[PDB]
Amino acid sequence: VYDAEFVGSEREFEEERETFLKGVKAYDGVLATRYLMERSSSAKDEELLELHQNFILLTGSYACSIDPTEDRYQNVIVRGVNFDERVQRLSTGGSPARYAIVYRRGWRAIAKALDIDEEDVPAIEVRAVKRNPLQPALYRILVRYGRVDLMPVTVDEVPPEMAGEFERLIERYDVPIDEKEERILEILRENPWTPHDEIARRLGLSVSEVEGEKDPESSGIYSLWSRVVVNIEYDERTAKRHVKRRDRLLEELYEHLEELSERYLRHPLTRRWIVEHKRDIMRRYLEQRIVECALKLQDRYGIREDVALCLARAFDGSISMIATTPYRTLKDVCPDLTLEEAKSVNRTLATLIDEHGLSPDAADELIEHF
Repeated sequence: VYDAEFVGSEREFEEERETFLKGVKAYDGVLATRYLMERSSSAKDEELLELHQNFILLTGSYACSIDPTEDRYQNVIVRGVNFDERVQRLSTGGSPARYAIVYRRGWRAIAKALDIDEEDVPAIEVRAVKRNPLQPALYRILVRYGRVDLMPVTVDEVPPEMAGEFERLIERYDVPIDEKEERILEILRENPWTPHDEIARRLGLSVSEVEGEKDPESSGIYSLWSRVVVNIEYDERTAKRHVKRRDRLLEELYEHLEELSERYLRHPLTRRWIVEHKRDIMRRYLEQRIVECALKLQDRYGIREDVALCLARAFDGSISMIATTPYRTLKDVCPDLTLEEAKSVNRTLATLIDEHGLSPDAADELIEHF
């Protein structure tokens, strides 16, 4: 289930909606730009890319403004888990709403708390990896801690130490780093935009072990960045300049899109055209996401072709969702899955059975109920 009720006031309600709607508009810009990029290699053009990344920045910016008093929502569930209690028992607390939205399809709970009915499938996602102008993990953490100040609004504003030189920021604050984090940092030094599953696979870890809790007291890359960000004192002044700047940026970015679109496709890409082909566009990305995932499962995890496509389909092309799923669920939706296959893609499963001697069932509910 996906759910959340609005407990804020009426003034706060129409602020949220207004923040959400602008975010939805920003993320549509990400979808539209990606559609263009994948229509020639000559397109995959730095102007386009930069326009794409400015959209990622604005989506991220609005996303940071959600629940600014950190008390406007309650009972926030994303795929069953209750993010309220979770966020309560974390040293640094925070907004369960913003916490949610960093998860894939987490926006649905906030979608139901407000009554977003303007365009269908009103997604806001803040999970871009390979084209994100920021160090991806940091980008997500900024959203979690609602750092409107720190989140850049244009690509040219993006400081090196928040992208390819991310380590400078970590080191510029006097933050401790455990052994597991050092190993993770070593991979991001080669390529800061390495996906987390790929980092996991290489280090012999699970995605959760790589990520850690989005709190300084945990261990992992989310944890490390949480540790950094809470020692960066807030700059209410820059938050103001950002918040006041962006609505106009957003509009020129769309105008940029229409103009620049003509260089590739004969039917110009308008704001209206994006709203009216919302479904088909995402269906397009879901297809790619499924093909890639099947390809990855077969080649990188050694999974037979039929089963790969089966899992790829059941979990809408998200390997991290496959990896963190219980064997029982995995096997229900893909009858022919073998245990070795499941262990090959679920490190937690593998670590519980192999190193700890548990049965499938016992690992399965450790996996569910952490």
